[PDB]
Amino acid sequence: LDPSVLGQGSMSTRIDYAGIANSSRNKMKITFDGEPAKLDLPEGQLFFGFPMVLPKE
Amino acid sequence: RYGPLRIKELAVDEELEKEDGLIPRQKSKLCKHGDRGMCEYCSPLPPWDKEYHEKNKIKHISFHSYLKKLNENANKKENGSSYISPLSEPDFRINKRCHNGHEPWPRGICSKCQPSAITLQQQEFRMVDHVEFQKSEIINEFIQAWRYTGMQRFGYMYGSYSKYDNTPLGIKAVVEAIYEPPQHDEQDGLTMDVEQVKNEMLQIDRQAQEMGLSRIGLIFTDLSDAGAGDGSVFCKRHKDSFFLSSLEVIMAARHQTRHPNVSKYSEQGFFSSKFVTCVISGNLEGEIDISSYQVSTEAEALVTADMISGSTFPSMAYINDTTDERYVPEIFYMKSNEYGITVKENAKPAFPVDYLLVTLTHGFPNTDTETNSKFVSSTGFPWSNRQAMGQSQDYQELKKYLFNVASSGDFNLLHEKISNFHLLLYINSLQILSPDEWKLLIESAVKNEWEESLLKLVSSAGWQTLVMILQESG
Amino acid sequence: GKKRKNNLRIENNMNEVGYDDIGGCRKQMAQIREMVELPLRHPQLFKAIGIKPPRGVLMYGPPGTGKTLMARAVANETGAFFFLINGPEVMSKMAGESESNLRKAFEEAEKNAPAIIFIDEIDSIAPKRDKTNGEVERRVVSQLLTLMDGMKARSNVVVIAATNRPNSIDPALRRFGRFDREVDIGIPDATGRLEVLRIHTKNMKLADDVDLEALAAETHGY
Ligand SMILES: Nc1ncnc2c1ncn2[C@@H]1O[C@H](COP(=O)(O)OP(=O)(O)OP(=O)(O)O)[C@@H](O)[C@H]1O
Ligand SMILES: [Zn+2]
Ligand SMILES: [Zn+2]
Repeated sequence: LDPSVLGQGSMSTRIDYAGIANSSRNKMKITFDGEPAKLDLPEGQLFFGFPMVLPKE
Repeated sequence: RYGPLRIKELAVDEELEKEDGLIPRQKSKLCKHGDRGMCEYCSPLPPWDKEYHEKNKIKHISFHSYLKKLNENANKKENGSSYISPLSEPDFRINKRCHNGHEPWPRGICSKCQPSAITLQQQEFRMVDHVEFQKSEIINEFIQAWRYTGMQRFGYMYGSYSKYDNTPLGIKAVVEAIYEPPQHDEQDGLTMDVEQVKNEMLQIDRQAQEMGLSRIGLIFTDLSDAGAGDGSVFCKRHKDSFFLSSLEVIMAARHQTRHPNVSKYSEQGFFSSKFVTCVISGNLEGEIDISSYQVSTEAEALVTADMISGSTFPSMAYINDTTDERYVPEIFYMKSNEYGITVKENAKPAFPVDYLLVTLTHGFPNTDTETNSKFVSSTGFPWSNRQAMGQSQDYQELKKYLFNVASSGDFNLLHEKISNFHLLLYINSLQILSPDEWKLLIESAVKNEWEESLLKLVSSAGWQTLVMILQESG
Repeated sequence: GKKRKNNLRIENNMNEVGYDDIGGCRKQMAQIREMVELPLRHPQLFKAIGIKPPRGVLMYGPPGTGKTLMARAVANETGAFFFLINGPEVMSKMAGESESNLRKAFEEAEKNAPAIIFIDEIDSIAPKRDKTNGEVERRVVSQLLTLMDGMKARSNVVVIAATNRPNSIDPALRRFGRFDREVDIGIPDATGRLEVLRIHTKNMKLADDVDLEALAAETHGY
């Protein structure tokens, strides 16, 4: 029902955000439960592919 | 007695420095004294009074007032010092040349040249207090880019600074036009070659300065329309989640470091660039509201020595290691708990970026027609490098836009067609007009007195050749 | 007319206290007037002779003797700007704000010269070293010392302080360029007590059988 770009779109299949998250886990569902892992992107790139959390409501 | 150094700073800074900013108070009912005199409740309120700000719902103290507070606290007159400079930007890089009896850092180090532990803490002042867009079209076109293409966008905003009376000794950046560099926007993000961007922006800045503008910030869109029938966007950024992700905070810090704010009260001569960053994401109700931010002076001094990187968690920024070049001490971020006690927590793995931000307030000029804008434009001739869409500047577009007015007269109509920022840049790039012709063109298009200059231009040989070739071209 | 003026006196909190509301302290009153009014009212005398008028004027005595009354009367009579500082009031504020109030007092008094800064109950903000417990009392004492020392040479500003005993104040406050001149107030004699009784028992609806002289004679140590 939601657009696929909400977690997996362009620049998420290029930069394996899912891969980074799961490899940090074992150190596919993505959640902010756990710990962060370094995600270093080159100067001049902005990433907006983080999973949406919506307002508290 | 030595004092502030001799260095030229913006007119706004000077005129702010001239003022005192004191807030007078009337006789309180708790005063015990006659008409002449004043005890503690009637004395003028300093411009930096925290109670006044928190009572008026102001979250920061208008940097010039912070400088006033520092000057009042320190630097006694006529004795007690030789004018210790009050402002000094943080610097965390290790002292590569200590030689206190030991070789440089890689193979020896003492307690004197060892960076001390860094304590992050929310900044209490903001350089620029307001950001004002002269017209709605400036951002309407910027968002029309996304509406038509579906990808994100990114562009620098040109303008100038001025006073802001709604806050004690406050500054507002007024933005006149937006320039979009060549960038490859994408569904979830955007990319842009740094070298091309800076090489183009050098000449763009030269031309803008010739026109009187300046580069004062960057703006990007973060929009993802919801599935509802109407035009609405998800509220991705809000209180509990991130406002600015780590990557954009880092980029903003770099931009601020590259645009230093020349100041007369610091040893280096600069302090905390007046560079703002705006983002278009959408408010809690599902609109296209816009928000403006600015990274603190310690984040600005943290990114320079690397020491930070983006993290897979949007709200938290990672920390690098103690390699053989960059030496990172222990970083603590200070917070106050619900019981009104400050608590220091070590954050080596990752810490929230909310301690590296200060929030500004945007707005638009009141509906009252002041017409202090430099351009009646932003709706017409296509903008900068939007070759992805059908917006491709070329001679045909000129022949269709700026030829009927030049073939009839109506000097007012010609003036309102000639006052387009991007049109001026394009005709400059055409290089048909000689430098003096272009100087008189810009002063005809931007100055409130343009009749004589417009007549001289239209009568000029260069303009005549330009219009003749434009007519001949099809 | 009078008091820098029914409207001429021939609300207003603790105001209208003049020289006619003080009785039995004419020697101390003369000393205070000489120390305060002359430097402010007629600065040309000291420039002509070529001296610097005194800045600090300490004043002490037993409680109830009228130190605050005398200071307020002088301030109101001189017709010159003045700035009340109350020791307990300054010391009842969060850390780092007592010094702010002291600095504001001195700077604002300097702005509107001529001025009189009346530091009432100075023994509570600059107490004796042994009882300066903590780093807040020491900090406020140091701030007061800084302001007192660095004031100026040309500014027409006078500082008046009231306390109970000479030994209740930090010794560092009684040096050159500080509270150097000091005045002592003692219990009044019979004539002084008679004058005080006359002052207070004026609005009262006294009966004809009153012997205020007898009360003055009977009240010793009052
Ligand atoms: N000649 C006088 N000497 C003393 N007190 C007088 C005199 N005439 C009137 N009074 C009254 O006596 C009381 C004196 O109290 P006051 O606060 O002046 O004394 P204080 O203990 O020196 O002051 P403070 O504690 O505020 O420094 C007041 O009611 C004042 O009105
Ligand atoms: Zn008052
Ligand atoms: Zn060393």
